[PDB]
Amino acid sequence: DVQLQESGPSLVKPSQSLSLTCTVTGYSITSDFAWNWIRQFPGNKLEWMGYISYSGNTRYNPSLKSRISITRDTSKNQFFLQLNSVTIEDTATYYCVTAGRGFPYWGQGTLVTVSAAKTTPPSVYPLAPGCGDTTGSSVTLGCLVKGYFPESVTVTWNSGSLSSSVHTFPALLQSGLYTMSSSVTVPSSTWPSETVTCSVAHPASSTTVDKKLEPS
Amino acid sequence: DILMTQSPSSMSVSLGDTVSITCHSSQDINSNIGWLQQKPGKSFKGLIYHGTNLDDEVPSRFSGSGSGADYSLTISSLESEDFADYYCVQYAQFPWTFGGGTKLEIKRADAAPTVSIFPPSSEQLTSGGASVVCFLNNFYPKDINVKWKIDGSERQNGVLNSWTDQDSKDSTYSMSSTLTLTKDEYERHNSYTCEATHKTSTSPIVKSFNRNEC
Repeated sequence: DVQLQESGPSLVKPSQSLSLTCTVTGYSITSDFAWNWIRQFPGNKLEWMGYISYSGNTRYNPSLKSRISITRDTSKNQFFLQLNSVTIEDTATYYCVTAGRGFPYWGQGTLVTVSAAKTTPPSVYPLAPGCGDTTGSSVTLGCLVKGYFPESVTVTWNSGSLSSSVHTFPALLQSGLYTMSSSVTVPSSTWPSETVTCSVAHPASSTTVDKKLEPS
Repeated sequence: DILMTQSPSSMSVSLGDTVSITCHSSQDINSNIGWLQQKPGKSFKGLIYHGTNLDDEVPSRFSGSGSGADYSLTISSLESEDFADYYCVQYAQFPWTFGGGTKLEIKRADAAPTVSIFPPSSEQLTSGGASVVCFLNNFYPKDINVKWKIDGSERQNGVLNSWTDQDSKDSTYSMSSTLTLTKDEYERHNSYTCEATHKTSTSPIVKSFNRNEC
């Protein structure tokens, strides 16, 4: 029971400074341990960034030595990360962690996206089998969701009245914006005879696009 | 920098199994290594420090040991919460560095992918783009390769793939592969082919369409 919690902006434009705070409770950042920043890149690789010890000494990973600064505020029981000149390869999840008996206590992580993009509603293209390929027992439909920002769309098939094989595929960066797809499998006689409708919500842009799926 | 090589990079296992994960450093680290668990979606928990010592709140079915450049983690009688990713980390010398992780995944039976290919939609074509989508759904194991062909010719540029995490109800994997082309190039070729090479078959599962039909 030693708690750490990260806070700060989760969106930073390139060449600005990423800045974050770790807030410690139930133990003093003056009193013991090194107090660390570790980041996890997309695809899951981990990188140790640096620390400031309980006596205020810092160590930084040479890989970031010229653009990193770690500080603290002993009276708020807080330490801080600042990471200058960020580019899109600084998109990662940031953790603050105590070293000492290994790495026992971790914050909950905060993802920080480094992007120049503006809020953009998605384009939603329905995915229906091209005629000719006559099918078997089940039929697979989908929706392609292209050119949105920031991340977090939600694709609801009917009212959710379907998770008969609803697959959601992780978004990828494509052209500065995000693309994801969703699939839904249904019996080959439930469609096209029934309405299959994919509703795509992008709350950041206050937009929802419904596509009803059409044969041929 | 000390390089941490973790073996294996994934593992398919069942509740009750014992699992053993190893770590190799490029240099002797004299037991200055720890072990970490990241549950899926979640943050980290420190398991082991100094090669062999348990952190507080860590059940005794977790154990480690090693010497020199070689150390392992053992988890005995796997429980459902134990399905997670595990990393070693060396702190013998700065910078501190991590292995690439071992994902513990759930064992199931081999399953073939249901492969579906879709032509660009008009609407997309309207805007000057043409994405050809191919879902390869509900397969096991997670190892799979996807090959695109345009008029017989194999195509690598413009392909983007996206994999789901192991499914929470059936324990299979899915991928989408998308081949993005200009509407211009698209209208210049007839046959679009998506081939899935998987363990459950000696031969690719092929799916195709012709631009010119219908």
